[PDB]
Amino acid sequence: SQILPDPSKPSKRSFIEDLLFNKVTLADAGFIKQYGDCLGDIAARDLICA
Amino acid sequence: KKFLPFQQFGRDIADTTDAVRDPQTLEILDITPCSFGGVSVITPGTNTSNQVAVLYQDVNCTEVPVAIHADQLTPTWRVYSTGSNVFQTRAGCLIGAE
Amino acid sequence: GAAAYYVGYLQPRTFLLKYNENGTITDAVDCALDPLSETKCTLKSFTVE
Ligand SMILES: *[C@@H]1O[C@H](CO)[C@@H](O)[C@H](O)[C@H]1NC(C)=O
Ligand SMILES: *[C@@H]1O[C@H](CO)[C@@H](O)[C@H](O)[C@H]1NC(C)=O
Ligand SMILES: *[C@@H]1O[C@H](CO)[C@@H](O)[C@H](O)[C@H]1NC(C)=O
Repeated sequence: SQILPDPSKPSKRSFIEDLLFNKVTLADAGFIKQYGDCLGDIAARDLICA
Repeated sequence: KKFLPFQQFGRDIADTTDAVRDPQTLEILDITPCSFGGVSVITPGTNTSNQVAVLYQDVNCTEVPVAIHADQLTPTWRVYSTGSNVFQTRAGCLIGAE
Repeated sequence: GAAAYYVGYLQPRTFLLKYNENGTITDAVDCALDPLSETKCTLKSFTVE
């Protein structure tokens, strides 16, 4: 049950895979909809905009 | 942006002009590259047909005409600024493909 | 009348200056004081693992 996927989460990641995703941090600004920002945004002061 | 009165030029990590203060109107106007984006052209090969599609990098399908030269380029390039075959992907806005 | 003042001398040195999010200098590192601050100056990090 720890390694098999579960239907409770929206993603098909298991409990071990969910822990692996949360244990990875980025020293740079992350790749999450970064061009949704940097356009018409007041706080255009970050690494991925620049 | 919150500007200290004893400052005139605001810069970034790359030492380019980020924010400046207009001496007449005291408002903060941001120096930015004027709505840039990445263009990659997807084709099935000229040996088969001449139909092509354009993929725009990471931009929405709403601000695509104010990013591209919608008011400057030729109508042959302007058929790809907007149209019926507009699809929004995570990689960006795709025009041309169904 | 009670008063006091201090007189010090400058020196050509290397400094690592930290700017906060408000645009003010909050801390500094002397690159020629001790090997800890010298390593902080060369690594360009105020912290170091
Ligand atoms: C002249 O410059 C000052 C400086 O801020 C500004 O307040 C004023 O509106 C300017 N007047 C004209 C006519 O441009
Ligand atoms: C841009 O696209 C994102 C992703 O679909 C969406 O959440 C956002 O509302 C869009 N913004 C505009 C102005 O269309
Ligand atoms: C920075 O400026 C804001 C706005 O004036 C202020 O509230 C804050 O105390 C200042 N200092 C820090 C460390 O945020």
